[PDB]
Amino acid sequence: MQNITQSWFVQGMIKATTDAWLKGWDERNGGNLTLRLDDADIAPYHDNFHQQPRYIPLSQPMPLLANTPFIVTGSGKFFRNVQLDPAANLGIVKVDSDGAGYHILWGLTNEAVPTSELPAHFLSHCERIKATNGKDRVIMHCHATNLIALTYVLENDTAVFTRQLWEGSTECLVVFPDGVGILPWMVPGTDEIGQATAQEMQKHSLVLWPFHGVFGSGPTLDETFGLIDTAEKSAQVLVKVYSMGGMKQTISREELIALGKRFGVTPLASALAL
Amino acid sequence: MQNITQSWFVQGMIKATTDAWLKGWDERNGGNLTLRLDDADIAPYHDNFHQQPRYIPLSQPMPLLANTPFIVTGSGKFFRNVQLDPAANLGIVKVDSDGAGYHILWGLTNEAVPTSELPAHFLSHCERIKATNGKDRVIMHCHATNLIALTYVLENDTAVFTRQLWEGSTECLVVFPDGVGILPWMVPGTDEIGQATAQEMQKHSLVLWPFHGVFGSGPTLDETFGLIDTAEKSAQVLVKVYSMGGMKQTISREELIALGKRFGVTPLASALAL
Amino acid sequence: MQNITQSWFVQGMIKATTDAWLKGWDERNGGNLTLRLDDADIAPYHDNFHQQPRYIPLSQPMPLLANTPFIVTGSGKFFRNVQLDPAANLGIVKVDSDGAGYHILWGLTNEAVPTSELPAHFLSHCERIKATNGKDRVIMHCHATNLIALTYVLENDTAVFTRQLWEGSTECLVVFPDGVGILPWMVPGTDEIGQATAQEMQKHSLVLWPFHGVFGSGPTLDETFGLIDTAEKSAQVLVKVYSMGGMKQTISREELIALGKRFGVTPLASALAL
Amino acid sequence: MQNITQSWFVQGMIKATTDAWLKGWDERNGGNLTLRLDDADIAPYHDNFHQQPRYIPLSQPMPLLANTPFIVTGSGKFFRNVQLDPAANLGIVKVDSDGAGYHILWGLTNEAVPTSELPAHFLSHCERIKATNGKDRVIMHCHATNLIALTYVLENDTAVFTRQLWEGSTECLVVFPDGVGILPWMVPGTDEIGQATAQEMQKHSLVLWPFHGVFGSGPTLDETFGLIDTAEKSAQVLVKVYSMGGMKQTISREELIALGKRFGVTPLASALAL
Amino acid sequence: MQNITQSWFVQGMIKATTDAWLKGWDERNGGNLTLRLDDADIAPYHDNFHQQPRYIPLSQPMPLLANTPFIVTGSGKFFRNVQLDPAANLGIVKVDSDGAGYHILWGLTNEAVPTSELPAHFLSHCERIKATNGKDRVIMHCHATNLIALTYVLENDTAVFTRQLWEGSTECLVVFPDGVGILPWMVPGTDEIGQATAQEMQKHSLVLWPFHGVFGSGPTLDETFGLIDTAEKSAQVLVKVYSMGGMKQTISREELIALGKRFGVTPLASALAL
Amino acid sequence: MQNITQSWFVQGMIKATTDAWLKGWDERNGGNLTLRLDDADIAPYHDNFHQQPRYIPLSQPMPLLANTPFIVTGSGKFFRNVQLDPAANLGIVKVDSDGAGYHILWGLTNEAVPTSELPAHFLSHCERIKATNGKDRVIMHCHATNLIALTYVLENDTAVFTRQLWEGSTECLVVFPDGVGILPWMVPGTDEIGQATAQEMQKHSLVLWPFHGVFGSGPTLDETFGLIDTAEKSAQVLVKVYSMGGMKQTISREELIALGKRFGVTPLASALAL
Amino acid sequence: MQNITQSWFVQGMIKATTDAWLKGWDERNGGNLTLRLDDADIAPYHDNFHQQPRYIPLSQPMPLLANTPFIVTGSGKFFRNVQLDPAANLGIVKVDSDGAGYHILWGLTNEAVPTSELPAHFLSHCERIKATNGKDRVIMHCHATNLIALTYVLENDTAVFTRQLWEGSTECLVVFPDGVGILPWMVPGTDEIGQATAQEMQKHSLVLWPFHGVFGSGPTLDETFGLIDTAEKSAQVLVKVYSMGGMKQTISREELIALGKRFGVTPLASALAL
Ligand SMILES: [Zn+2]
Ligand SMILES: [Zn+2]
Ligand SMILES: [Zn+2]
Ligand SMILES: [Zn+2]
Ligand SMILES: [Zn+2]
Ligand SMILES: [Zn+2]
Ligand SMILES: [Zn+2]
Repeated sequence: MQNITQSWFVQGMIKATTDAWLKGWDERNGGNLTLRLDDADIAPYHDNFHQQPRYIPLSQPMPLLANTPFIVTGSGKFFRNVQLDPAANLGIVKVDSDGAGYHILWGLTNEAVPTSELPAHFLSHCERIKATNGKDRVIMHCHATNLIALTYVLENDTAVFTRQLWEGSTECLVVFPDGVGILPWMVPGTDEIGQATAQEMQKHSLVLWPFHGVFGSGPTLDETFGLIDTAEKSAQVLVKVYSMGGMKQTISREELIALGKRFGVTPLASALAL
Repeated sequence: MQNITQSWFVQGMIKATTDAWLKGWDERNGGNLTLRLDDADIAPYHDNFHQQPRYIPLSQPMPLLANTPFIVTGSGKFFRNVQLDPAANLGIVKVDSDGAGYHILWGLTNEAVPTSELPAHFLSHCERIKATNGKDRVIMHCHATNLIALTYVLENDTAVFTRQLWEGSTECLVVFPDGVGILPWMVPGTDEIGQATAQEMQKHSLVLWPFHGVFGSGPTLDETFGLIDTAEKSAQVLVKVYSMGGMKQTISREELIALGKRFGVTPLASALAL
Repeated sequence: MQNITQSWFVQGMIKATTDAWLKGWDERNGGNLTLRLDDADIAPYHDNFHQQPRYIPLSQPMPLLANTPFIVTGSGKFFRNVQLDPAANLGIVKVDSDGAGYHILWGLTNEAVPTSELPAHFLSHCERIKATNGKDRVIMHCHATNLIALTYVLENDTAVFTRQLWEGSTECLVVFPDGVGILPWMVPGTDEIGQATAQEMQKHSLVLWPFHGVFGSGPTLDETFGLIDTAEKSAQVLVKVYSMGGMKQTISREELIALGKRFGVTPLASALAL
Repeated sequence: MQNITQSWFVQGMIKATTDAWLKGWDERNGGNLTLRLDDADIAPYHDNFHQQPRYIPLSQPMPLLANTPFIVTGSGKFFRNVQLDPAANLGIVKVDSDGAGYHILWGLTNEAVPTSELPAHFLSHCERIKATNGKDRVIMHCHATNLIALTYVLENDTAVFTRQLWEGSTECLVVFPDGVGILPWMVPGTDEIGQATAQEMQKHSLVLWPFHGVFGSGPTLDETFGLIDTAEKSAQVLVKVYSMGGMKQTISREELIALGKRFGVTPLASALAL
Repeated sequence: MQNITQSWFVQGMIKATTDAWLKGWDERNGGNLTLRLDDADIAPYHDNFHQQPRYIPLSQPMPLLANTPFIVTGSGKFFRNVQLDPAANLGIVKVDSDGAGYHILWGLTNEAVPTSELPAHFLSHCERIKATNGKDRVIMHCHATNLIALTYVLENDTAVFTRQLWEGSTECLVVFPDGVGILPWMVPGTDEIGQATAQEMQKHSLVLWPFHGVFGSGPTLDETFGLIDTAEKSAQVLVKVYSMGGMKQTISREELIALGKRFGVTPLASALAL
Repeated sequence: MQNITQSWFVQGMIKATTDAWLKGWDERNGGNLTLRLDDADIAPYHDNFHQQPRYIPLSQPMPLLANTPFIVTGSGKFFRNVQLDPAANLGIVKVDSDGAGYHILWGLTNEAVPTSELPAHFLSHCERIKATNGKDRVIMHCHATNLIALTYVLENDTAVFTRQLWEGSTECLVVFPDGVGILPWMVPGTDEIGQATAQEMQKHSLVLWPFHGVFGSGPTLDETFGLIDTAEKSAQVLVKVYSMGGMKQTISREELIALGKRFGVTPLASALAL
Repeated sequence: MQNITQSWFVQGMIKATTDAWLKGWDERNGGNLTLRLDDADIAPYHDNFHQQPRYIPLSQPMPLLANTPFIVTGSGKFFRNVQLDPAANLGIVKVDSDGAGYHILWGLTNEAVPTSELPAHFLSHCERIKATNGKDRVIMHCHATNLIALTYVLENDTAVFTRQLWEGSTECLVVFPDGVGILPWMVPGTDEIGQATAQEMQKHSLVLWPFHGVFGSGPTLDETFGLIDTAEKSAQVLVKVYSMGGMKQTISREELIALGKRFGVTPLASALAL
């Protein structure tokens, strides 16, 4: 049989983490990625299942995710190395029948464990499932450079940050009409930041962690990567503009509204009101 | 027979979209590319023609383009993926005998359609054919980073933008002596922005869409990519200069005139007058 | 999504047909391969399913195969080209709910059809399913050189051919204890040769077609390829031995029996009696 | 850290099994290879050591091999697949402190076990260590085609087989002056054939198994592969000669003696006496 | 035998220098890298040892490093070329029994010598061994762009530089809790700058050379590269922020303290006091 | 025979032009490169010499270059494409016996001609030969981004530009102690700019063309590329520092002097006096 | 500089030895190849010359070869490994000014020495130079399978062997009109067999060593390989024909004569007379 490393989901994880590494968004072990799978995706690959799946309890019960398999990045692992040794840096985990924990079916060799931002990932998957009737399947986190830089210079407010990002590239309204939610800075890797993130995920597909990075949700690896890339392109434009002295003209409220109408999208009200 | 994916035109499309992706000009589905072909180019490749070519009406009749085949990028498709799966992201279309619509001869698999900027593309091909006696064959659109940034900070005026870009790199006058036309911001993906672009294309080979990106036209994929790259290199230089406090010296009107004379080119008058 | 061409089953078909081409067993369009799949194998790959699956009736109803998907080689297609263009040379077909025909879900581009030995394949799958309680999943046919040559020189009889092949390599008894069935020469590509082959498949995993080639059955692509390779290695040895004047010593009946006992296998009685 | 698959010994195992596969010596799971290592060779690679090394008792105690690590091919595994998935087909085992068994430190995934010819391998390593003062480190077994064919046609006697192989290529006396030992046919995969092989290994570096294949020993993977290749090239020549009616002239006893003298080698007496 | 160029340590040196080249941190011969090895790492590779190891005296005796082998970059060699010709750009050196000098066992072909920053490297290895009980094995130096830029604009003081870098990316405190030491500018390539660097290395794992670059220490190539990458990512953020007019909000003292507590790290006191 | 495209000089031209393309220094046809060869370099490659070498007169006689072969980039050719089709983008030219013109021995297919900056190249080769006693062999021109940006913001004066570049990276004094000469802006592609450049080349190895790019000279492709890369790295640092408000501390005159003394280099006096 | 391993002559040696390995002509260390070079071929590559060239005396003085460089295969080295590690298996040697010995300028690492058939090689180069006015530059030896087999079955006589090889493929007369000389069997690796071979080389370009192999001479690596390949193809045909009972029809004397006339070649008289 073909090895699981050649599967669509390991190859896709390799693509997204390598692309994110080339972008300069994932120095060291910065970032983490988790993709929800089906039983069908992994069925062909039993030859690669560890004989004695390691069992690890979840920070807190998550019954909506019972029996759900996922492919995740490991704690302390480098995006840069996922293409070099997938099994060492990725893992396939399956949540048990009552949502209390998960088994490591494959990967995470040498006693590696899932990303320390697992709470944030699983709590958000769980909310994005409710918000999109199961259409979303990916949670991606990275240290998007210009988005981080802007958190030191713009008001850390959902409405003002959303409007600025919308202005920084025409497509932004269309790509993220629900805008981007901003949390206050929090200690990372906890249930609290996980919870706050999951909470923001009910209303937005993008969430910013000041002085830290971004979190995105989407139906596929490409759209989630694309979603973050759009927001970061916009941020990149803004960083150049602010470095040139600021906007002397920009996309206006009237134009944002025309844009939402032509693309059949309803823009986040707080950000449009500005 | 060799598969149409190995053809000169699919390979060329792969090169230009991949190069544009590496430049950071085409996040997500940003940008779109269309290349006019001949019957001879696709003659060898009938084995790859779909049995039942899907027929799609053109936004508006375009008789000057009757019976003309093109290779195009798909709507919502990522430049980053063209190299991975050409058929899923590109398509060969042929305009019918009376310019009313086109048939999808190849690609655009899974019910994909041509770029939503098709109007802008076809309308501009149509004008560039008239302006150049058929020499131009490509229309490329991308989210050129520095060019976008400059639309928030320079006067969105054809003459002032052209002069600034000419000053930002000696070769610019030579590469785009007709300068670059700027439109007002418009809702993208419409016949209106298409028309306005095509209109600008009668006088310029480069057209800017504020807060959005650029459009270029040329005889080949390489020259069109080159044309945009030149303009964006200039913009990149300008962004660094404005970030350093502004031009303390620059290419002068006298110099731009000497330059036009040595290269047998007649510089756009409004821009030279400044 | 990853393209179906990167799937385990297309990659496996590529491996087996390329390996068989390198062996010199598949000149021109010689040979054909068919692999039974599950719904799970193809579930991830709907993006690659033709919109209007072509429907083709089965030579004769086969209700035991209802709703079963398979990946097959095309009629007139070259094993050598499967690695170059999988979609042109392979196809994924699914038998309809009542076994009357099948839909072409993917591949077989340019109006190609499944192998003209489809009857032989499907009738044999059907018998091997009954004989092995669904463990067998592959039917492979190739023009194994030395096996063909021996059909002009040895008695075309199941018992004598089985015993000779068993003698030509120690492992043979262990690999094919049920021996190899020989048909009389028949016109290929018919229901009759299909039927005769399927009939032989109830008692053997290997069937020879004099002056033509071999047919093998097994749980996986590798074991079926390996099964044929073993039989052909043996044949290769025999062709050298007969070219040297014949066996001056060989594996005896007593030794074949000891061999069957150590490997817990019960050798075909007719061949052991010789 | 670099993955153990990139190590010198896994790469070497890949090379030798792949080369042997291309030679047509290893159909299916035919052949098996074992290479003795040092602690230093595997020291860098602890990250790849299974957490809970599976323990498997040796057929019989082998104290001379205590604490010795080896890389081996797996039982039922194909030489053809070693390059595709090293861990699935190879394994690193270490003999325990009192030679009673071994631990599987790496590989042999999916519950695979070492080759079923392990007895023959370990017993022979053990004798070749005594015969060469530890210089030999490899034991290779393969289904060398012409060598097999010749066992059906030449007298299965050490002296006559050795002399014929020495005559079949000038270098043979030089490469294997101790000649090649022939056993009677035996049931494979037992302690008995293991013992008999190991016994022959005290006097020869090559041992033939009639109707089966060859076993070779040497200091390195290359020399052992080379040793077998030499013997098989000779056999190939002999097969062509016997197919042409037999030797009409050949290397004479006098010549073989001159040859042994020029290369400072003392030819096996029984074979030279013929 | 496999060539030493395919070893774990040459491959790792290739990866780190190539990655640093792609980052734009090592123009020309900028940067130098040295990795401490064991006897076991190089034992397998004697076939590649020069016959007459060149002997070169150390700037000053270093008995703590006696008999220790290392792989180092050469003086005037380009990181960009390490992947193209490892032996021309790298070397394996072994310090003699009394720390007075070293032998060049491999590489540094065409009379090349170790990096001219060898003092700084060896003195620092020597101090990092004491400070970490031998856990550190790498010293890496590169011209990290943003880190260099910041030395012209921030107070060249350990405490203020450390606090600014900690603020520029949440993970920084966790990755380098001991902070980064800054030296006064010094003439490079001397014992004095080496000494000063080694001295800073007793308290920090990162050391900055104003108007020059950075030096890092760690247990492996990946962590040391990761360590520098983290510091440089933070600097990159700061350069964008200072280019936008400065921090309007940032990570506060209280937050840095909460962060150190959740990750069980004790932050450098001088930098936390600011 | 091996094709000239695999020669050291074509491969080296491919490397330098590809590297410069990845740096973003050579949009479109920006830049040009010329490398002096010997008769020995091209002797093995006569099979690839055009039968009827095209003859082209030199702008002005250059007897010091008589009978000297060179490999050059073509006029209007893209650095990006050199790796894709060397013969279409490069050419081997040999100056005739009296320096009046040259023959195109290889490449420049489809009627291409050497770079339109040929005057500047040949005139500079000619001066660098005199200034270095034939050690220099390369002249490289590129649109180095930050170096261009700085020409709009710093005083276009040899002394002040040299001192600023020296301050922007410690190594700069050591790499280019003769500093960088700046010309006034001139119409490119003429004998006049060629002459002025050649003139500046008597005293410097780096020459800047305001609002245009840089020209470098060196003994090999790697050192010339490295020389420009150093200068451009320094400019990149300066652009970040000026974007942050300017130098608050920098390398002082005293330190530059200590630096020149330790490296046995005599710094350009006008720049040190500032 | 590009490493000598990428040179035309190392690449050509890799090609020929790899091709010969794939042909099955060079088991173990069977065969050896030597190619005459010029000073110009190696001039670019001094960076790769060993500092202390090993000096080795020639078996006997050869003043006609004074100051001549050659690339040779090493003693005991495998053709299979030349592609994997050229320096370990090949060497560049230069004969000293008075033909007494040679220096090893490059390769033959780990104390390897030139092929033990060096006498045969150099003596033959020396004669082929005289016989062809320096046009021949290569001497190749290999264990061509069918040519070896035929030496046990055909009369070992120049005339009869030549005529049989001429009959076995129409082109043979044209490719080797001077026929192939056969020596009596001799102990290999001596001056005597070298001398005898060199002697045969005055009249033929192909020489056979019974029960051993062939030696060929030619102007280039490709023609020498081609020359042997032709002879071996013919032998391969003969071995099949003799295995089928012998020639029932063949190329007649009259036809050989017509053939020599149409190709302006004068066939060896002894072989035509048969
Ligand atoms: Zn993070
Ligand atoms: Zn757009
Ligand atoms: Zn058939
Ligand atoms: Zn066996
Ligand atoms: Zn440095
Ligand atoms: Zn230029
Ligand atoms: Zn030989």
